[PDB]
Amino acid sequence: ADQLTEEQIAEFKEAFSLFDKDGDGTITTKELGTVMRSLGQNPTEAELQDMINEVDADGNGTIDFPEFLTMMARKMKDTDSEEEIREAFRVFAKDGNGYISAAELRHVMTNLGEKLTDEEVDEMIREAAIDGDGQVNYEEFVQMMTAK
Amino acid sequence: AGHMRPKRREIPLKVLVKAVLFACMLMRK
Repeated sequence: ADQLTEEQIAEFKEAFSLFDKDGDGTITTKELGTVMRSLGQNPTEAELQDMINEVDADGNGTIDFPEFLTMMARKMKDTDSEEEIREAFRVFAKDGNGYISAAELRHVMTNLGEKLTDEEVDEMIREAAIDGDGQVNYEEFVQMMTAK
Repeated sequence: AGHMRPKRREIPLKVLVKAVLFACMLMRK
């Protein structure tokens, strides 16, 4: 009802606090704009009040948890899942290439400027330890998206 | 052919990027 299986809720849960500064249990525009900007879009002031307008949950410039994703959930309905995953990589990959690093986890959140500790990431870093090196390119980055 | 069999000990992230592959659909041109 509120919390599902770890990886099932893993995205919208964590992406629940992404926007929610106030968190009346909804998502506001001032948040949705602070979000988008980190993906490489035109930083507009109305973009957030506009983005919640068409995907209006409450229409007071607030979007709920089942609506914000309705577009990625749409990619679940539509078979456009093949051409998006490579551009969805570009989201973080501003280098147009992408290299193997488990440290990437810390660059995505700091791309927004999130604050984490050395031990927080020592676990989030070890939560991705591969072969014994600890780096991960587009292989695990896309698989992160392709896997449910 | 070659078996490896993965093991489960720690939980995955699937958000610190998924919450970025999710918003990459709002205005994908």
